[PDB]
Amino acid sequence: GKFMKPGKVVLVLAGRYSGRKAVIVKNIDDGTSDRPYSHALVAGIDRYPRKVTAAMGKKKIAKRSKIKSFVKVYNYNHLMPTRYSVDIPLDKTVVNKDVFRDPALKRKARREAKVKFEERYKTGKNKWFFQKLRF
Amino acid sequence: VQRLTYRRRLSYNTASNKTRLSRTPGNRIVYLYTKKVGKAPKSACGVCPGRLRGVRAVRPKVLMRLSKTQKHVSRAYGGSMCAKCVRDRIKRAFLIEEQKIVVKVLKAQAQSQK
Amino acid sequence: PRKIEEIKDFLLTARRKDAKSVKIKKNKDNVKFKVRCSRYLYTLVITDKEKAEKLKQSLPPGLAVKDLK
Amino acid sequence: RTKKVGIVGKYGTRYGASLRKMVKKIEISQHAKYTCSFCGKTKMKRRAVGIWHCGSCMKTVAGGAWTYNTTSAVTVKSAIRRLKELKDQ
RNA sequence: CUGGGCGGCCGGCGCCUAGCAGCCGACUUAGAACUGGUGCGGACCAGGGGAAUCCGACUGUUUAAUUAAAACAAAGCAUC
RNA sequence: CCUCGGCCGAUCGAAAGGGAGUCGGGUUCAGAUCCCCGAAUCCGGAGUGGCGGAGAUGGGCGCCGCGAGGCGUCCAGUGCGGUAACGCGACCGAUCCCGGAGAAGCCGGCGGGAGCCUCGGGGAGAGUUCUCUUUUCUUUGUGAAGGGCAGGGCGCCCUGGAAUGGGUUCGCCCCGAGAGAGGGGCCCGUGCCUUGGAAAGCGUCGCGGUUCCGGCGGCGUCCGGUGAGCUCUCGCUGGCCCUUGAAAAUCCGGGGGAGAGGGUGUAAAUCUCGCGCCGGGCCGUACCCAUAUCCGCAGCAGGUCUCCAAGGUGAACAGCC
Ligand SMILES: [Zn+2]
Repeated sequence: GKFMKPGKVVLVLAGRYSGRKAVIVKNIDDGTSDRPYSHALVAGIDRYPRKVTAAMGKKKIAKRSKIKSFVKVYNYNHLMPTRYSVDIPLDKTVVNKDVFRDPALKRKARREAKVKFEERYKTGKNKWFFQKLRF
Repeated sequence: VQRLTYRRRLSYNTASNKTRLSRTPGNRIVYLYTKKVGKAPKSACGVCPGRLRGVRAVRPKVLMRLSKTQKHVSRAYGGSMCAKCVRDRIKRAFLIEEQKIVVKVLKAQAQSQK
Repeated sequence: PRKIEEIKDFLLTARRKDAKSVKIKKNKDNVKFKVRCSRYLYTLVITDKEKAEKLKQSLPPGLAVKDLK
Repeated sequence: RTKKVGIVGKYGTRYGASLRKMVKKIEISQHAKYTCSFCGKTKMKRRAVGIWHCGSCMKTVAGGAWTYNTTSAVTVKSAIRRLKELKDQ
């Protein structure tokens, strides 16, 4: 049945973040009056962390383990669903559709998705989500 | 009717002697020598016949006095590949890597069970 | 030549140390204030004579002023 | 418009009847548009001798001089498949 | 080309429907009457034609300064 | 001293191939896109930052402050918008790798733009007036480089799902590999308006000084319509080829991420954004270009490569005026 549920990892097919990996926060299979197509609010990685080896120092590893994030709404036709799924508890009250009318709130949603991703990255789980797709 | 003369010593209708007609504030018609028509970049894919979008069609040596935003599109492979083939390589890269994991798991499971 | 559409911008251009002269021209419909700089001649077109006389008084001191009469 | 000359009416009387008849068959096949086996659209034209192009999927195929597929090519492809299958099984 | 029940429009109240009204526009074609001392593609421009024979198939080329041809080349045919 | 590193080899070869960047007005006895006036532009340099702007100035925990707004601590920050096509003034990054532009035949047919011709009026001057003709003739601008808007093109995107097939061209041609319909995006913009710009140029009517003052002044430089018209140019789309119609300098974009920067300052590395400062050396340049400046013994009916190209007749760059 349906598979565009929250938590799924998607590949962005078009735009600035073409080729970047994101996660579906909210899904709207029907058409909202604002946009009559099926769409989803996603949070993704703009700048992936750099690879870290045992030879690097702690300060270098910390500086290379930094993530830049993006929050967007996408047409389903511009997403490629992936079998992989990532369960990060993104705060729904900060990552919303309303985040786009206000620049200040957009910074809040970007910072929250940033902070959560860094925590998940350091723990070593979801290794695929934090690698950059080579295309 | 006023007739025209070349303003330069090249008397031949070559590709670098092309001119157009301009009316001066002195109410005279003179020749103005025109630049060659530039072409926008062709996609690196090799299959798309059309030119790239969002890039100025200028002669190559003038390209170095433009800003970077006039020479690219904000996207991976921006001013060198089209959007359609960039989309296809994202999906082609992902789907082939998915098949490789499946093949490796299938051969590992088959080896373990045999 | 550059066309400036704001009085505030014109005063900034006039007070540039690059600026050399201000040439005022009166036409049938407008008055044009032209400031000659190193690279561009900046022109300001004003269609109100009341604002035109104000601009003459507020022109920076020392800068050469020529009336094209 | 014509009774029998067809496409070689452009040559008038300028060559033999038999030479015009032989080139009639070849000129029909060399200027025909075939159905592309890759996209299914009938746009497979000839660029040059042995070069055939599809104007929809932009695929270029090495083919015959005047026809898209030579009979020698079809026999060889079928024979190579038989020889490959005998090697495998 | 425009239109269709001081300036608008909330409205049933209108129905453009054998395409009607107004405005605008250039280039031709065909037909007819009249008319000249039958003269009129009035100058200019501008293929004589038909019946056959010989050679070369055709287009092309050639002895600049006496030979433009039936000579040479040519596609096609064949041989090594 | 390590690391990287193929010159797939010096060098010569085009005043018609490629090749950044200038155009109006005036001026000579003879120069001129070269001199003067004016308005621009390309390339190179700026180290010791030339000035701005960007990067880049947020959030959490508290305290004081009536509250605003400040004090301490902690954590960010190599920009941002659009579903997309892509957009915005910048928006770090080496070796290495990929790509683009330079860089492509001939013919045909359509369409856009300009110049020229044409038609109807309005000005200024002139010709004819024996009779007519409100007539006939001349003239009736806005360079480059910026900004905006038409206009042309698009195998660029989003919604959506078409047979009773539809869309559509002069011809074609197009569509479940996404038609028609609607809404967007991009490129070119030699056209129009605008800065340049009327101060200049031209026409006409007058007033000066003296051989020249770019003298001075008044008025004007207007409103429209047409077209398979001719030429140039920009596009789209076809035909032909056992013919497939250069190369290299040079410039750009992308992939990757070795590196660099600063700990919260009002800051750093960095910036293809705006303005400001300095320079561009050498050689050619007069004139004829041919029934008289060249070759043919000559001012020789010969020969010698190109560019622009009005009215009438008429198929015409024919012939005739
Ligand atoms: Zn095909």
